[PDB]
Amino acid sequence: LTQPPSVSVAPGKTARITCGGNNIGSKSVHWYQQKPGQAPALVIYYDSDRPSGIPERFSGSNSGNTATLTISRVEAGDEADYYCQVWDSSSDHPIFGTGTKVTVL
Amino acid sequence: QVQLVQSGAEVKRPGSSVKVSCKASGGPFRKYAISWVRQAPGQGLEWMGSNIPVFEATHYAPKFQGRVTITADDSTSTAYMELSSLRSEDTAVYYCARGETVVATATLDYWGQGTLVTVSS
Amino acid sequence: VQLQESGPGLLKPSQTLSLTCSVSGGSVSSTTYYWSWIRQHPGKGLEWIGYILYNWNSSYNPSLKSRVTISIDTSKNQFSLRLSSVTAADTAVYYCAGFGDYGGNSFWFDPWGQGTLVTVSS
Amino acid sequence: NLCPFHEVFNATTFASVYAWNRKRISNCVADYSVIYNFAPFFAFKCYGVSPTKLNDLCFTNVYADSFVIRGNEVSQIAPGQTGNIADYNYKLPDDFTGCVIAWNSNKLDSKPSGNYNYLYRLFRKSKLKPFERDISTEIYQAGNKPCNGVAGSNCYSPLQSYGFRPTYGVGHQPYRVVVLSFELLHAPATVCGPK
Amino acid sequence: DIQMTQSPSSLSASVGDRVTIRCQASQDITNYLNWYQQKPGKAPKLLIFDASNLATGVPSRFSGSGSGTDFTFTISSLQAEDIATYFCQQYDDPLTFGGGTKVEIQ
Repeated sequence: LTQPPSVSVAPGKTARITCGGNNIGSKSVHWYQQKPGQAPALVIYYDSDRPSGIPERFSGSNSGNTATLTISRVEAGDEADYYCQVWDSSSDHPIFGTGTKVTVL
Repeated sequence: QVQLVQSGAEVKRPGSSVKVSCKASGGPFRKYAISWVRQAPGQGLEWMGSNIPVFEATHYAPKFQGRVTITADDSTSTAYMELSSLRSEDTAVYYCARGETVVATATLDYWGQGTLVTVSS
Repeated sequence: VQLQESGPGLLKPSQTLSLTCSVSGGSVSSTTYYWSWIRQHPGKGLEWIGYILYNWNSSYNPSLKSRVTISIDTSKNQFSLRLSSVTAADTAVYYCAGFGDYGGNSFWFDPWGQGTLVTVSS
Repeated sequence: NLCPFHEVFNATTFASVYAWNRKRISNCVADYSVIYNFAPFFAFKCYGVSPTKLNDLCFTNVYADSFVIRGNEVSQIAPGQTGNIADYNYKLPDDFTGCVIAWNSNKLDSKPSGNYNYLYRLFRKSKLKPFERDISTEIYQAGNKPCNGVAGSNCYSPLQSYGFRPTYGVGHQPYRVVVLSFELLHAPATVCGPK
Repeated sequence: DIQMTQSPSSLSASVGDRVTIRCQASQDITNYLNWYQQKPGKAPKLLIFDASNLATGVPSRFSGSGSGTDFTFTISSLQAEDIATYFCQQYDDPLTFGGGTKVEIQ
């Protein structure tokens, strides 16, 4: 259950955020958006579709042992931490990544 | 000796979805395995769809994969065909068919009376 | 279908009592939306503690499983947490969560309350 | 001496429809309090002999065993009806049977996101003879094509899981059910408790 | 699943003719073939199942052997009502059909 802890990017430049872990192509993923000062919200579920109120800029991808969200355009609104969630079917529990912070000028 | 009946003819507007049924007459409906087929007016027979008591309900043609789906009901002894989109080759007539295999979908001998399903402006 | 939360403002840095309170308003604490609590240390990521459904089937986190209980009720459509004997091991904000639409083999947490930040050891 | 008469209810798993967890004791001490230790019952009514007089009914066999059934179908445990559990899995003898007890196990055996350990078999061949095992789990051939250890249009799996999401309503729950026999037809007898 | 083909798709015959039809069966099977009637404008019907033995009470003039890759079927007499379209269908690929034959009365 691993990911890089932080990242930096120029505004308006598309950004990759990545979450590792063994055989995570077998299981699904759901990701969240934390800007400090409020609660997070869902941005991508089942690695393929987003709920209402979220534009097309977020498109999750799963490649074997890796997962990645792409950030087409970048502003201060989405300038936030992004979490990793994996649902377990063996011991039937949630599990989390420690998140990853984006940085602009 | 058991016969087989279904719905009538539909001239439903193309570019939409359609539904049709098939009603059994006797025997254990659930443990049998119903089949379905189309006859084109200008061509031969084309295969789709089956229901089974072990509940796969998915043996479809690759030509119609993701297009057709059986939604049969065991309680009313009725098999149900839908279609995703109405197109010109969907002007073919339809048939639900029955055999004496206890669970196999292999050999079929009984048929319905056919349904005239054509789409036009 | 939203959620609202409340809790204690500021207490001493070592005691046993700790309370939460929840209300749906737009939904009912009946079925298909199990109620869960989330913990996080400030300056650290999230950490799940427990989910509860109506007809028993209670479960908690393997860590800190010793003293954790959840009380639900439909007299006020409420549910609440009960953590005892806190010794400033972790102060947090303890958001509420629901599972939403149950699917095949995956679950995601939605929707969430505003969260109630509480001081060190309540 | 006593017997593990219904302390067997304090067990983790009642297998599936395949294994019945047959106990088949011959002599012990047991009485109605061992039945009445556990309150919540669903199908405590029994077809053979009324439980208001089960005391001093001493029969030199129990043939007692238990399994788990979906909550939608409970009534087929009765002798001689139509039901996949009672035509394809296990069909009760229709002449004389001891008793049946049913209860919920939503607390104990219903796990979220499914618990695929449980299972139920499917159609096979002719009608199932009453009170027999069908522990064979090999792939089913519908006919002609002999198949080879796969799944296809002819190669059919005889296995299907309950699933048991606890979010389901009164239709789908783990129902733990036990059946017992009380017949003697011979020389010896079991304990006559009240005396 | 197979590009199943019919050899040929149309036939010419007079009354009582010794007629014979071949359907190709590219995928190797072991008598996994059935034949089928279709009168134009009515429901279909079956003649022989498993390509070996007769079905229901149709006359014995309808016979075919097959047994392997080559699969053939004969009528040997065409008097009154046999004049219609014929099909053969495949087990191994689950449900697929032949090209269909159009015999005509000369």
